[PDB]
Amino acid sequence: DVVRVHPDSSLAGRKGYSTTEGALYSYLEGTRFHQTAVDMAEIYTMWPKQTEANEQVCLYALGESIESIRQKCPVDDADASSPPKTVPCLCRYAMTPERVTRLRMNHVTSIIVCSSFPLPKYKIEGVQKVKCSKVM
Amino acid sequence: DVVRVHPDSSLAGRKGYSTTEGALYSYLEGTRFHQTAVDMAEIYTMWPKQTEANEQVCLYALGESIESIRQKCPVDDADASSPPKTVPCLCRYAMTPERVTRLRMNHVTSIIVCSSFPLPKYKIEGVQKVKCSKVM
Amino acid sequence: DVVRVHPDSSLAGRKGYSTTEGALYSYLEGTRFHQTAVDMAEIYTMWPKQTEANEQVCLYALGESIESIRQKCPVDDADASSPPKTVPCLCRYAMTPERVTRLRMNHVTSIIVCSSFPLPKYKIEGVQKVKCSKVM
Amino acid sequence: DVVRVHPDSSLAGRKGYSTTEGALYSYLEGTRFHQTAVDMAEIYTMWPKQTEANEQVCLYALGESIESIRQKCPVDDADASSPPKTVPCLCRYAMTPERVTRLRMNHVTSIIVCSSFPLPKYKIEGVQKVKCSKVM
Amino acid sequence: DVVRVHPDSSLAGRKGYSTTEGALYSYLEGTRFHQTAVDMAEIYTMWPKQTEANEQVCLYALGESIESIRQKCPVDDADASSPPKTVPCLCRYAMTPERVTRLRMNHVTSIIVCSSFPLPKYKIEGVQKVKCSKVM
Amino acid sequence: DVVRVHPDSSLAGRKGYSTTEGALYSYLEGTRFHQTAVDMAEIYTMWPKQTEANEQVCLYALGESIESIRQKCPVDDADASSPPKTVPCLCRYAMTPERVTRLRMNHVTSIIVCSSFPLPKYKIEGVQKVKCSKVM
Ligand SMILES: [Zn+2]
Ligand SMILES: [Zn+2]
Ligand SMILES: [Zn+2]
Ligand SMILES: [Zn+2]
Ligand SMILES: [Zn+2]
Ligand SMILES: [Zn+2]
Repeated sequence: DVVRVHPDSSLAGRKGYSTTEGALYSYLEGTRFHQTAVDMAEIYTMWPKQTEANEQVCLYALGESIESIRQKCPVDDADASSPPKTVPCLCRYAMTPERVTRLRMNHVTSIIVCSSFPLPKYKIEGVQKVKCSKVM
Repeated sequence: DVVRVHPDSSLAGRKGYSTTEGALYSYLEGTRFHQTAVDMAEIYTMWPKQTEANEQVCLYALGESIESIRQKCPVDDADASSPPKTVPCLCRYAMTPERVTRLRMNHVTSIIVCSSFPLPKYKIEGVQKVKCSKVM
Repeated sequence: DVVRVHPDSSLAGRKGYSTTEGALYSYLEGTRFHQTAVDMAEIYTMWPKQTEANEQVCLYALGESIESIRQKCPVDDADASSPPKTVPCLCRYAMTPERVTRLRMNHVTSIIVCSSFPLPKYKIEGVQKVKCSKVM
Repeated sequence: DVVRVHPDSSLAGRKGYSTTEGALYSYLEGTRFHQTAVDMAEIYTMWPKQTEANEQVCLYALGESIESIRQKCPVDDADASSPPKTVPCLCRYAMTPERVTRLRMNHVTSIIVCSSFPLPKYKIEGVQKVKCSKVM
Repeated sequence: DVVRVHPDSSLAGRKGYSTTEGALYSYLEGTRFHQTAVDMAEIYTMWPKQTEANEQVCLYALGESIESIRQKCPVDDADASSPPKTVPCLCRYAMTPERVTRLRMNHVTSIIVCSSFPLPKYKIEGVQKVKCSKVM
Repeated sequence: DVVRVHPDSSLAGRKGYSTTEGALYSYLEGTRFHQTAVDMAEIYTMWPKQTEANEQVCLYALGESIESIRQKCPVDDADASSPPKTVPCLCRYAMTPERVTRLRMNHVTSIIVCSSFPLPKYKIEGVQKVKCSKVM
């Protein structure tokens, strides 16, 4: 089965990845983003509600270690992680595991997050919220 | 999709930008004005009503930092920012993100703002209000 | 009788092993994984409930000696070991005796375990829990 | 193929260069002006319309670095550069790559530009516009 | 069979190489450029689309190690490499394996690339895009 | 019966060996490559599928002992070995027993393997995959 990827994904036009069809959730096995993917997946289990889970994902993109993310979880409950969305949205600010990997490699001090990535209504340092131009 | 720009815009006659048709709202991705654009967009969220939002935008054009603009917001609520108007009007005083970028680069101590950019009825230092010659 | 093996098993396409049919439980006689298999089988007897038995199996995969595993058993009761599942699931993280053998040979410091391998709800060092893509 | 050069060019009467015939566009390979040529070519791509491209070329002749010229471009689009005109006109003020090289070497604070080099209708510091005595 | 080479190639006028006829693809066995050739070929497999493959080739010419190029590939898929074009074009900026070898030997900090070598529309450090004077 | 050998084989033009006709499979009795041949044959029995058998052959060419190759086999089943192909292909990278013998004598740290020698789609250390110029 082919894994659906973002149109701007570097996996586009590759064997096992497609832009117009495929699986919408994946750990991206066989790529480097795989690691980031599973880390993001673990985050989405540590915080069941999407808002503060996305806040922790944004902090992860800003270079914060995943170990501190595990530390910040209120409980020690550990459940199996579901694969993160490979295409959360279709704009250039989609918080895919690939984009998070790229931001962590670039060590960016600020990121731009679209509205398809719901965040806490209060300010987050290094995160700028913009409208999602086009959604999934 | 092409992004509609001002007739006096430096993006006129370029790939992805047009004067007679295109998107009327954009963060101007791929340009420098992009940064100014998103900043202006954030301002338009900090002040929901257009009058004092435009006052803050005018102060932004006069060189005041965006950090102080965030400080001046009465609340800490942060919602996703909608793209600013690329063509608020068709005169030479259109408060486009490009014009704001140019004014900030020139470090102007006074600006001229047309009537298509609604402002508070009281005086604003460094801002002169004139009639908009032609509107959108 | 043919022994059913994982699709990613190195025993696939060999005499006595098959992917689409065969025995679902085996000590894998005639292979090296045999040893690991019987060790895993012994673990599954030392801990009757699958959760902490799988925890001990995960620790076994992380390089911990089987002698310490025997030491950690609360009782000295020793009953005959049933053959471990050759195909616990169909994803790439199936905790087959072959996969455990490969992980022990590679001396990995961290493993990824799918949801078809039930584990304790608390954190286990060196183990990352992910959803099983496809099950048996 | 011979490259057509200006009658006042120092490449006149040389192998591969001619005054009465030859290629009207060239990067001037094998000369020093080559570098200036390609820089001018890049300018002509950064600004698609000839007017502000010629303004940037005039600023380049006045000693301004090409890096700042790249900075001043509104977009980051980079397309292949076409060779600049070796003979834009036949007067002594022809803005050939050779003339630009000579002006940059002399570090002139003011230049005279003929009417065959279309410029913005507003004043440019250090540039004096005169009629082109004879054109191509 | 003779291998067609660039008119400016140092292999011109040699046994097994010709300018007017021959094979248009080769690993250049028997030469030093052979190594560069196969490296370039591997690059063209790592990035299936010609644009970012040519970007990686340009970075290779700028002295970046091939090991880092392998690292930068999003996937670990490795398919057989097709021989690179010995004559991608007929101008002096043809990105032949010989030219890449010469540039790597000279340790150049900047290269000039013609339009027959398609590159990403954004800026690449140390690469200047010019029109290809004559094509294949 | 004559044994068909590679055109670049040192057995070419010898009694019992020919380039245009002969047996396509042989243990190469009477030569030194004989030993390598039978070793390769044994490898082709240890791994029934050609892909990982060729991977093990490539590792054998890189100097790894045949005893470790026997150790790496998942099973202890030992069936009679069929003679390896004396001419797997007609290019210079043909993985003949003679070429493997030469590479082992030279103790090469890297080899180039054509596409007629199918290998695993993942990277193999010391092996570079290129297109086979001409096949059998
Ligand atoms: Zn979005
Ligand atoms: Zn107006
Ligand atoms: Zn599973
Ligand atoms: Zn003139
Ligand atoms: Zn060219
Ligand atoms: Zn071959």
